[PDB]
Amino acid sequence: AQYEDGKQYTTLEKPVAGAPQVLEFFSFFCPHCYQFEEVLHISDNVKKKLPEGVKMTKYHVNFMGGDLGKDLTQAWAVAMALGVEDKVTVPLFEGVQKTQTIRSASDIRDVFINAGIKGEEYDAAWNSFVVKSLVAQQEKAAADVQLRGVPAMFVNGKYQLNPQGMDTSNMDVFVQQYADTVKYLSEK
Repeated sequence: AQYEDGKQYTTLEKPVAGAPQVLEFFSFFCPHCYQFEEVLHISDNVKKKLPEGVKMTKYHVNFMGGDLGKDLTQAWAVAMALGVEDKVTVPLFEGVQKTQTIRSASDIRDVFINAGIKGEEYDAAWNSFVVKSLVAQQEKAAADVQLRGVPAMFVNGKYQLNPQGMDTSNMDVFVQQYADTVKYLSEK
């Protein structure tokens, strides 16, 4: 076939019922994730090829960066609740991997302040039980799928993207192959 189990994707031994249609996992500590976001724009190019009716979900993970890793998962929950993902994603990635100016929860907070979220609004969100359950959701989705590595994408709780099985000689070709695969898995 052109799309083969174990080549552009793997199938989960243990499918996850009720899962988001397109589910992406990342870490602000993850070097390929940085690439996926700032150089490749994977999430974005996947949207452009997804059918109508398809919701896209992106969660942060705890297993990189120890204590700061967990802080980042709570901040991403804050980012999701206030709807400010598109304003903090780039400065978080760069504060962690490029400038290395993010070393504490207070430094994460600064990124949100600079992006224009008000202190009061951030600290209220940070401490809210709505953010507590969003953190819970991020952890459960990762737990549900055996997750030990990022970046990772899952389609309909049954298929997992396998980017190691795509040519990387050309970055644009890699992205389209990735996106087309997501669409194929989408229609499966």
